[PDB]
Amino acid sequence: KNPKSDKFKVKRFHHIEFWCGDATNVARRFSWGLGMRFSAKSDLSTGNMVHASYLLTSGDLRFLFTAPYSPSLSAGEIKPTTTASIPSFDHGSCRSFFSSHGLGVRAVAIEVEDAESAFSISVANGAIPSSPPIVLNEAVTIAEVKLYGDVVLRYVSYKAEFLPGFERVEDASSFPLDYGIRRLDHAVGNVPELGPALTYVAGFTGFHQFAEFESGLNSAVLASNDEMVLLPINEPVHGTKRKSQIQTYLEHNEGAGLQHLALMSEDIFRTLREMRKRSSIGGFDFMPSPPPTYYQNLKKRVGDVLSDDQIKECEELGILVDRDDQGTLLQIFTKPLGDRPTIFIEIIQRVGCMMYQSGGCGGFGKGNFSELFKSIEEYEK
Amino acid sequence: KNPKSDKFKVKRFHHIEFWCGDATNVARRFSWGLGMRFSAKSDLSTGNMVHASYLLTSGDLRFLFTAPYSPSLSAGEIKPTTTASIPSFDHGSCRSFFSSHGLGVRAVAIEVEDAESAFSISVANGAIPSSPPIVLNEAVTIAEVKLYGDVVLRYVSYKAEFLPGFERVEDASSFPLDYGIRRLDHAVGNVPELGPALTYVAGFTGFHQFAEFESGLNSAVLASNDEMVLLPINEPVHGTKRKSQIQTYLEHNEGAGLQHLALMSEDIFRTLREMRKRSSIGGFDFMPSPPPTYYQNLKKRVGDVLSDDQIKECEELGILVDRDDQGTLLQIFTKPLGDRPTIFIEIIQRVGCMMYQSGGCGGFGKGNFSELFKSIEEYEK
Ligand SMILES: Cc1nn(C)c(O)c1C(=O)c1ccc2c(c1C)c(=O)n(-c1cncc(Cl)c1)c(=O)n2C
Ligand SMILES: Cc1nn(C)c(O)c1C(=O)c1ccc2c(c1C)c(=O)n(-c1cncc(Cl)c1)c(=O)n2C
Ligand SMILES: [Co+2]
Ligand SMILES: [Co+2]
Repeated sequence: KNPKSDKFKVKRFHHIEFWCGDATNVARRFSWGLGMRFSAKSDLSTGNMVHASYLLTSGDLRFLFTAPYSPSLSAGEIKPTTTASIPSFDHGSCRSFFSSHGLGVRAVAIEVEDAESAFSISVANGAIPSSPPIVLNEAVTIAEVKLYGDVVLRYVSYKAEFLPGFERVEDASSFPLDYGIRRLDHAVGNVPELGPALTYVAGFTGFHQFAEFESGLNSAVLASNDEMVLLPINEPVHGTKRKSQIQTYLEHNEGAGLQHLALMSEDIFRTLREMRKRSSIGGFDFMPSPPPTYYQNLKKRVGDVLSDDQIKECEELGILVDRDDQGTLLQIFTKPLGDRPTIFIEIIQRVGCMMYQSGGCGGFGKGNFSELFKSIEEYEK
Repeated sequence: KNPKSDKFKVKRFHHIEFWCGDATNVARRFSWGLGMRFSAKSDLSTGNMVHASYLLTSGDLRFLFTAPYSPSLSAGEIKPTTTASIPSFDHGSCRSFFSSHGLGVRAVAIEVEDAESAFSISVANGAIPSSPPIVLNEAVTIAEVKLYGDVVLRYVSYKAEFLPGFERVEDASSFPLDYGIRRLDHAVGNVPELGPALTYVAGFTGFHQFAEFESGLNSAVLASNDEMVLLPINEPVHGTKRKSQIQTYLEHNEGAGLQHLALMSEDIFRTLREMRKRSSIGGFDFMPSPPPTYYQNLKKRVGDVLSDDQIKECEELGILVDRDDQGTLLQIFTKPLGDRPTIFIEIIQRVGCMMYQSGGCGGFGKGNFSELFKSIEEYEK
């Protein structure tokens, strides 16, 4: 059931902004590790005396990495005279965020028809304002409201390349890496209590609950009208034998925040070969692989969608497979992206639900919990 | 002239510690960019609830990258009960350093015979104490005194692998990269006034002035008895046509600090080929190459030490060459390692002064200033 109750017109995920202490090093690590090209910059070389911001792209996926310069460089400026290319940036806010959470997502940015209207309607409907609508070079409007913890939902709209004040990077310094990643599929937040977070966010967006089908979580997925913008939220399940990873997140993150980014690949086998090649030479590590009994059981579960060659190719790369009533999902998870056991990345590919492909096709892999438990028992035997 | 006036017994450079906000990402970038292997860790997985520290090694070169966890993880501990593997670490100090300077060197660590005696003698002779001598697992003693700005000189001594509490890393996650870098040759600080910084540091160490032969600096090199520990210091030359890069450093760094690390390569041609291969895929960028007139002039300057093939091979990689009265120096400089125009790395190789090779052989390349100026004029013509 899809009531299509969006309170304003939402298009797609536009970008994800990380707040760091040094944007250069994080960005270069991510670029090599995920096969994303350097495509735009806003920094000292472009006249920005406030923050350094570097954009990585792969397909439609846009990762923005931002860090503050010394406030002394811009002590003379006022908001009307600022050289910051992202007007919502605040030195104090950024340093506070990073010292409290470490490396993490500050903004989930969705493109809308009218950022000003989206902000006004949102705030009219309970959204806590974070940064008012600002019009950039009469071309782009940006606005921000609080999402959960210190994460904001950022509205972007275009009258008619990233943002004004960003320069395209010299493609001597722009190597065309690409491991097949194409777009952001979903972005997941961890909160201490799911109910009030859902009510708040659904309240100001009109996003509806996406239909789902002893893991440590309860969760729910908010979706836009066409279900291309997907914003799941988890809370911990306490009192279990094994400690909830959601709770472990909240402890090490100092509260609520974004837990994982799921990036869609057009060829998850090529992506995972390319990423695993680089795990120990600057890239990303992956979750420990499941026991081969897991692979000795998915011919009986998806043997009509994957050949015996492809299911074995899943066993090399450590891919998990799950199935809705309408589609199939291939997925794998990185180890945490930074020092703390907080944010991580998920690579996914969806098979089915062709009309274009409809969003959420195959679900989000919650079935792999009991399947991995089951498999672990059978591998012990 | 070498008076050999060391007030205590100094052996060699032991390690360089960077203070960052996320040690994982900086360390992985450096590892890939410089060809350094991951060799030890101290973090949550080893019981350290205070800081994450990751050691990279290449030959004798040791880079340590450290970042703070949330203070909440160790709120119950006291210094006697600490799980920190580096007892001098302080959450507040580290966050303050990084927000003030950004990514940068916190400690220049030299190995001594007796860290306790070196600290006592140093403080007796004017050194500002930073962290008293602490004995680690009855095996290693560490002590710290202020060097300049927020940089400390760290004394390490061993009774008889990095430090207690560090674990060797699983060499599944330890890929044996190596681009030829072998040891730290010198470590250079920028200060607003050279005189008082020299007097202070020479005052408590007994290090002597290393004999040297419109650049924006005045400098001087302090050296230990065998001149293997080399600690140059610069100050800006003001009032010039072109603004002093030392002054630009002090502005963007918020004061004094370490300016560059010079790393010795056993094959600077292989190192520079390997590093330049990776510049645009996660590694380090290099200074813009000098005009070919520079290369059309060094046959007349070092044509007796480098063949015509090797001097052309210098022209590909952008290597600079300078000459003392006793040796020859090959050198090149990276662009700054992080967001700010502050710290950078120098790769060098020295040719001559064989007895082992004596330190400082060939100098530090100050002659390349007027040679580059001259060359630039001749290339205009
Ligand atoms: C759930 C969920 N709901 N929504 C809306 C999503 O997008 C998701 C997921 O992506 C998803 C799906 C299956 C997973 C995991 C995740 C994050 C996961 O994290 N782990 C896990 C790995 N290592 C240590 C621990 Cl404690 C747990 C698993 O085993 N499975 C099977
Ligand atoms: C000097 C010095 N003294 N001691 C003790 C040392 O170790 C050094 C050096 O290493 C050294 C030697 C030659 C250099 C440079 C450096 C750091 C340098 O930085 N630059 C430069 C590059 N790009 C922009 C600007 Cl403004 C300046 C140059 O041109 N030359 C020729
Ligand atoms: Co997911
Ligand atoms: Co030097």
